[PDB]
Amino acid sequence: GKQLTILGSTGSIGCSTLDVVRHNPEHFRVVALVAGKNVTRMVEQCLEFSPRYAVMDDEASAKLLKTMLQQQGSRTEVLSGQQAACDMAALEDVDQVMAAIVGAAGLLPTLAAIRAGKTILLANKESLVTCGRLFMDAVKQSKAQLLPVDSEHNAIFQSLPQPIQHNLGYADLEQNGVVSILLTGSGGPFRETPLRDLATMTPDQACRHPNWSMGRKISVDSATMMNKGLEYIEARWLFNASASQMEVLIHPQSVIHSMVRYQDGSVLAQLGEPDMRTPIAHTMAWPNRVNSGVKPLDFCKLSALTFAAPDYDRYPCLKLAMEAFEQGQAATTALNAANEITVAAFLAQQIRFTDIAALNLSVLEKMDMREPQCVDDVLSVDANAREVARKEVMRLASSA
Amino acid sequence: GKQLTILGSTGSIGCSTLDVVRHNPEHFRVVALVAGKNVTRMVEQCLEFSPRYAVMDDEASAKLLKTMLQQQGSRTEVLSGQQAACDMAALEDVDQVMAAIVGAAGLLPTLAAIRAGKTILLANKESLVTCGRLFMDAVKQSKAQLLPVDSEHNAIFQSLPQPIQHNLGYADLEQNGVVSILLTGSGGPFRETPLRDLATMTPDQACRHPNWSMGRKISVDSATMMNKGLEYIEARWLFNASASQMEVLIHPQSVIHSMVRYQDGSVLAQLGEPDMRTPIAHTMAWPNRVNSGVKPLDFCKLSALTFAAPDYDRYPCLKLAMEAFEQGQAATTALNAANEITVAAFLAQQIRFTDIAALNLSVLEKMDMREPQCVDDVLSVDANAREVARKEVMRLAS
Ligand SMILES: NC(=O)C1=CN([C@@H]2O[C@H](COP(=O)(O)OP(=O)(O)OC[C@H]3O[C@@H](n4cnc5c(N)ncnc54)[C@H](OP(=O)(O)O)[C@@H]3O)[C@@H](O)[C@H]2O)C=CC1
Ligand SMILES: NC(=O)C1=CN([C@@H]2O[C@H](COP(=O)(O)OP(=O)(O)OC[C@H]3O[C@@H](n4cnc5c(N)ncnc54)[C@H](OP(=O)(O)O)[C@@H]3O)[C@@H](O)[C@H]2O)C=CC1
Ligand SMILES: O=P(O)(O)Cc1ccc2ccccc2n1
Ligand SMILES: O=P(O)(O)Cc1ccc2ccccc2n1
Repeated sequence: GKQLTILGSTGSIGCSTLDVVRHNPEHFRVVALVAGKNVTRMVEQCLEFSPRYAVMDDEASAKLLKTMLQQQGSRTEVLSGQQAACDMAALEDVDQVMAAIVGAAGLLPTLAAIRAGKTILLANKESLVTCGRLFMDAVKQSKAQLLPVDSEHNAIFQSLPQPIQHNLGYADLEQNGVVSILLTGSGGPFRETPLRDLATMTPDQACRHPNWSMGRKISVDSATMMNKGLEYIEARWLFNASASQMEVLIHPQSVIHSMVRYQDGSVLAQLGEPDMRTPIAHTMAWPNRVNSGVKPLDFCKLSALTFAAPDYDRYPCLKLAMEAFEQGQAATTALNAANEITVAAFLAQQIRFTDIAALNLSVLEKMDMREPQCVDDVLSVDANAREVARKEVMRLASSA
Repeated sequence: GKQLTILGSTGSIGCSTLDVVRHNPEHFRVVALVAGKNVTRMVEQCLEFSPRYAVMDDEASAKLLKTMLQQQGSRTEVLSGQQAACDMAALEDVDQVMAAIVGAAGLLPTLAAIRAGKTILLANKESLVTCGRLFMDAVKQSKAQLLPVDSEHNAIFQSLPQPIQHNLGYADLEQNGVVSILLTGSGGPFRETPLRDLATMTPDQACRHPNWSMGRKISVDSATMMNKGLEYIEARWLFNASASQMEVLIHPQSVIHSMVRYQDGSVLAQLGEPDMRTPIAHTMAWPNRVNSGVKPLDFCKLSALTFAAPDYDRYPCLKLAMEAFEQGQAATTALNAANEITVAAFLAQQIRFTDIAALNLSVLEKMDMREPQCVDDVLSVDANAREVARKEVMRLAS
C-alpha cells in the first residue's frame, strides 16, 4: 500500500485523485486529507476513506468538521491551520503527497513535502511558476521525487527516458539524448480571430472554448496563451531545459498532450482523453500502472490532428512568460500575480481582453524587485505585483 | 565503442546502418561485414570501415572481392558461404549484430547471433514471420536482447516500459500496465478506391504509393496490407501480445509510426521523418541515443493526421495474416511464401491485383502442414508453399 496525503482534497484534482484511490483500494491508503473551507465535501471524503487526519485551513471550518465527524462516528483526528497542513505533508509514514492546493497557499505545504524527501504528485502551479529555483534546489538537496500531474508536464515526463524520470530537475537533457521539449497548447477560442477584433472580445466569448468546459480564469489564460506561458516556466524548471530546448506548438485538438524530441530524430508523445485521472493515476502508480477509470482513446472518433507555430502578435502573454523566465523568479512571480488581477478585471468588464497582455507588461516594467531567496520573499513579490496591477487597472478604468 | 557485425551490409538497411556508424565513428567499430553478391559496394564498405572480416555468401563473389581488396591494399580477410556468415554473427568480441539479410537466407545467421547471446538489431522479416516460436524460445534460452529495427516495431518498443524492453519477448504486457499494441499502417494507394475497381488495378498503379517510393514488392504489400499483416505476426511474437492485445489502425500520413495503450488511459507513440536511420540509430545506441543524420520532424509542415479502422473487404490479406497466426508457424510461413509468388505474378501481369489475396487464401486452404520444429522444417514449408502457389498462378493464367 502507498500511503498518501492529499493537499487540497476537496477541489477538482483532489476529487479525481480520490477516484483513483477508489478504483485501487489495494494499492493506496489515505493517511491525511487537507483542504480550506469545504466542510461538506471533507466530511464525505473522511467517511469514505477513513484518513488518520483531516485538516482545514480555516479554523471555523475545522471546528465544524471536528464535531460532525464525531457524531458520524468517524475516528479521524481534525486539525486546523497552515502548520498542520505542512505537518501532514511531512508525515513519517506517508509515501506520496498530492500537492493540489490552489494559489500561493500551496507553497509551504508543497515545500514541506519536498523537505521531507517525499514523492510529490505536483499539481499546484505556483510551486514552479514562482518558486521554481527554490523548489528545484530543495528537491535536489532532499532527493524528493517530483511527478508532474499537469497533463502537458505528465505527457513530457512519460515521453522522457528513465534516467531523467528518476532524477527529475537534475539530469542533463543533452547527455540523455534529448534535443528539446515540445509543449503543446490548444491556442484558445481566438486562434483564427482577426487580430484587430481581439480588443472587443467579451468575457463570455473568451471563456467559450470550442473544446473545453472549464473555469473562467483558466479559460481566459487559454485564450491569451498565458496558460502555456506559465507551463513554459514550469517545464524549464521541471525538466532542466534551456530556452533552445523548448518548443511551443499550437495543437488545436488537444489529443497529443505534449512531446519530446530526441537526437536520432525520434519524437515521443503521450495522447489520451482529456480526463485528469490519467496523469494522476500515472503519477500515483509510477513506475507501474493502475486503472484510472478513463475510457480508452478512440482513434476512429477523432478530429484530424494539426499543428502550428504561435504568433506572438496573437499571443503576447506567451512571449512575456518566456521573457519573464530570463529575468528570474521575481519576474515570473510578478507576471503570475499581475495576470490574476488583470484576468479578474477583464472578467468584471473593467478592461478589454487585449489589456490583459498590455497591463501584465506594464506591471513587469514597473517592478524593481531582487531575486527571491526564500518563499517569504516570493510572497512579498506577489503582494507587491498585485498592488501594482490593481493600480494599473484603476488607472485604465478611470482615466488615461 | 560497440563492436558490430553487419549481416546484409550492402543492402538498404545495411547501408543506412553504416551511415549511422559514419556519423558516430567513436561509438561503433565494424568488425565484420556479410553480404551476398554485391562485390562493388562491398569493396567500398571494406575500404571505409576497415572490418576484420568480409564474407560473401557467393563463392565467385568472395574470390573477386579478395582480388579487389588486394589490388586496393586492404588486409580485410575475405570468407565465403553460410557457415562463415554464422561465424561472424557469433564472434566472441562482437556486441551487436545487425540482422539485415533478406529472405530465408537470413535465418541461420540470425539464429547464430541469438544462440551466441548477442544484441540483435533485428531487420530480417522471416526470423519472426516464419520462425517466431523457434526464435523467441532461443532468445529466452540465451538471453539475447532483440531490438527491432522495422519502423513500426521500433516505435512500439520505444513506447513500452523498461521492464518490457529488457526482457523483450518474454515479459508480461498486462503485468506491466499495457492494454494493447497499436500497429499503424498507411492503407496503401487504394485506401479510397471503389472496391469494384480493385480487380483492374495495374502494377504501375499498385506500386504508385502517394507518400513512399520503395520497391515494387513492398509497395504491393502496402496496397494489400499484407505488409501490416506480416508486421502483425512479428509484433505478436516480439511483444508477447495475444490477439486481443493487438489493434491495427490505418494512419494515412505515416507520421505516427505505432503506439502503445496503457491501463490508465495513456497512449504513448513515436513519430518522426520517414527515414530508417532513426530506428537503426535507436537500436544501435539503446538505452542511450546518437545522431542519426535524420532531420528533426517539422510539425508546421505536416498533413493533418487521421486514423481509420481497416476494412477486411478492402484488405483481405490483413485478415488472412491474423488468421494465419492462430494456425501457427506453418500457416504464417506458407502465407509469406505464397505472397511472394502471387505478388511477383501480379507484377508480371499474370494475375489481377485482387487475385493476390484470393490465391494466398487458396494456398493456405490446400496445405495443412504441421507446426515446424526447426529451421529445416520451416524451409520445407516455405518450399512446398511456393510450389502450390506457382501452380495456382499457372491454373489461373491457364
Ligand atoms: N484543474 C486542473 O485540471 C489542473 C489544475 N492544476 C493546478 O492544481 C492546483 C489545484 O487545482 P484544482 O484542484 O482545480 O483547484 P480547486 O480550486 O478545485 O481546489 C483547490 C483546493 O485547495 C484547497 N485550498 C485552498 N486554499 C487552501 C489553503 N489555504 N490551505 C489548504 N487548502 C486550501 C481547496 O479547499 P476548499 O475547496 O475546501 O476551500 C481545494 O481543496 C491549482 O494550482 C491548479 O492550477 C494543475 C493541473 C491540472
Ligand atoms: N528496407 C526497409 O525499409 C526495411 C526492411 N526490412 C527487412 O530487412 C531485411 C533487409 O531488407 P533490405 O535491406 O531492404 O534488403 P536488400 O535486398 O536491400 O538487402 C539484402 C541484403 O542481404 C544480402 N544477402 C542476400 N542473400 C544473402 C545470403 N544468402 N547471405 C548473406 N547475405 C545475403 C544482400 O547482399 P547483396 O546485395 O550483396 O547480394 C544485401 O546486402 C529484409 O528481411 C526486409 O524485409 C525491415 C524493416 C525496414
Ligand atoms: O492547451 P491550453 O489552451 O493552455 C488549455 C486546454 C484547452 C483545451 C483543452 C481541451 C482538451 C484537453 C486539454 C485542454 N487544455
Ligand atoms: O504502412 P505500410 O502501408 O505497410 C508501408 C508504408 C507506406 C508509406 C509510408 C510512408 C512513410 C513512412 C512509412 C511508410 N510505410
